[PDB]
Amino acid sequence: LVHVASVEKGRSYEDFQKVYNAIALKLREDDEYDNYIGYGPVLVRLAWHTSGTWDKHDNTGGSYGGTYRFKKEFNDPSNAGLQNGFKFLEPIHKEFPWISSGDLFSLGGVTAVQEMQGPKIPWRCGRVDTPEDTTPDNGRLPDADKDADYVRTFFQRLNMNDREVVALMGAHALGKTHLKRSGYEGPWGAANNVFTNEFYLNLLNEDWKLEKNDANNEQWDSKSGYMMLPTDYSLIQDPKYLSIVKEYANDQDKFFKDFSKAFEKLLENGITFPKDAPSPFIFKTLEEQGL
Ligand code: HEM
Repeated sequence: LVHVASVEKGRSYEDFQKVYNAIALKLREDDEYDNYIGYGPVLVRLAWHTSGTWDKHDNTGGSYGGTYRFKKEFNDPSNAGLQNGFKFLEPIHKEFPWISSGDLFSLGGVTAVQEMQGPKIPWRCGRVDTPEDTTPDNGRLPDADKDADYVRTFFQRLNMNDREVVALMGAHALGKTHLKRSGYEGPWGAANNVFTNEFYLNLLNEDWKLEKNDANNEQWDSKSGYMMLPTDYSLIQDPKYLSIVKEYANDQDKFFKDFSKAFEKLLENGITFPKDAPSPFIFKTLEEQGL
């Protein structure tokens, strides 16, 4: 099945910058969430999980149809906690009812990365809502208790190579694991609502111990109070991933550029853009607008 991007009727860059701005202003205002972490991290994770159901073999799942709005997908155990990002976006969708669901979930992620001082992420419109029977089954999102071979094979289904995988994993600088939500507990670092290359620095420089948490699962812990999942730690156990981790720990601009490309790609798998579609949009931050 081919999914052709279709621009919301009559809309252009200024319309989508208004949606960006409303997301960004609510991110600033609603600052108490998650012990003052704020909604940035969970909006990034929402964009990823709504895109990461894609299967390159038959073009099922992906960001195009906005299927998270249907109960089979919002109740996926893998999506526990993402309802907080959906509730955040509800008043945004009410103000701007013309935007598609897939366009709003993906734009939330772009807006969060940029407002937290991350790279610019070019973004294209045109996702179209598809019906309930197009919702992908549970079980397409990854397990955290696995090794590097698992991670590498997993991401081939999303058409991601080693560099793209290691870059995308740098989003684990953000937010935290929550025991009741998945079975892991703790932040990955100190700057968890500012977008930086801290994930790579901590992997290489902290003194990690393999411990069991209070849900009886193994995770890596440091005396600073940080953690890594087994799949995070696999990036320094595998020698191919390790080289790339060292590259990003030593070059913040390279990490920003490679993250931007991989994250746009993730958000666009499965979508066919007509030859005469608009060029990708680059939104201005609130700070850049003086707002
Ligand atoms: C092998 C792949 C991955 C695995 C197994 C994995 C697993 C996890 C787990 C278990 C959590 C904690 C959920 C919770 O308890 O709240 C989490 C959080 C998060 N993940 Fe991933 N993840 C992976 C890839 C990614 C990618 C590719 C991105 C985005 C580019 C991403 C972004 C996030 C963010 C931003 C959080 C924090 C959410 C919050 O604070 O509410 N993850 N991940």
